[PDB]
Amino acid sequence: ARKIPKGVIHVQASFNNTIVTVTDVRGRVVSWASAGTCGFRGTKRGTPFAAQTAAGNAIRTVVEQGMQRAEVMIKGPGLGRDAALRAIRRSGILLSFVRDVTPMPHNGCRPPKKRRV
RNA sequence: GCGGUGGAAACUACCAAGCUGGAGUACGGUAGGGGCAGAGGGAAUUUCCGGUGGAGCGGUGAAAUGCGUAGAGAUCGGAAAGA
Ligand SMILES: [Mg+2]
Ligand SMILES: [Mg+2]
Ligand SMILES: [Mg+2]
Ligand SMILES: [Mg+2]
Ligand SMILES: [Mg+2]
Ligand SMILES: [Mg+2]
Ligand SMILES: [Mg+2]
Ligand SMILES: [Mg+2]
Ligand SMILES: [Mg+2]
Ligand SMILES: [Mg+2]
Ligand SMILES: [Mg+2]
Ligand SMILES: [Mg+2]
Repeated sequence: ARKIPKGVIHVQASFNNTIVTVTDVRGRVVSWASAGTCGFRGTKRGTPFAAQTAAGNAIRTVVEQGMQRAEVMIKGPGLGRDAALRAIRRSGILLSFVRDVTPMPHNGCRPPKKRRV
C-alpha cells in the first residue's frame, strides 16, 4: 500500500505473547503481526517459535512494500527477545540498529503482590 | 538487746581547706539518609485528546470471566494528575 524505503520494527516481548509491529520514522504504523494472529493460542503463544513465525510474517508484508533498511526495537522480558531477532536476520533485510527499549521505572507505582503458588 | 559513762579515730558519716583522672564550659576543627520547614527534578504508570492501523488483546498448571469492529492492544505526538 505504502512503499517506504526505511523505517522501524517494534518487537514487544511479554511472557504470554510477543507483538511485532512495522512502522516508519515519521512515527506511523504500517502493518503488524502478533504471535496470536498466526493461529497460536495461549501456551504455545509464549514460545520463541511463535515469535519466529510472527517476525517472519510481518517481514513478508514489509518486503512486499519493498523496504530495505530498518531499526529493531525490543521491549520486554519475554523469550522472543532473542528468537524474533534471528527472523529479522534471515528474512534478508538490512539491519541498521537493534535497541532495547524495555521500560525501567526509576521508582514508582508499587507492583502487584507476590503470587503464592 | 537496750540505757549510762571512760577511752580509740582506720572505714562510713559530719566540719574546714585543698587536688585533677570522673562530669561539664569555652575555643578550634571535621563526617553525617539526624529532625522540622521551604524550593526544584526525572524516568515509569494510568486516564483523557488526536494520527496510523485493523483482529485479536490480556491472562493460567490448562482455561474462562474481562477488554475489542461503537476500532482494543501496538505505535507516534500531545496534555493532566498523584504516589
Ligand atoms: Mg504462562
Ligand atoms: Mg553501750
Ligand atoms: Mg579521719
Ligand atoms: Mg569539700
Ligand atoms: Mg518537608
Ligand atoms: Mg516528563
Ligand atoms: Mg484505516
Ligand atoms: Mg465481552
Ligand atoms: Mg463510546
Ligand atoms: Mg479509521
Ligand atoms: Mg492504546
Ligand atoms: Mg506533575
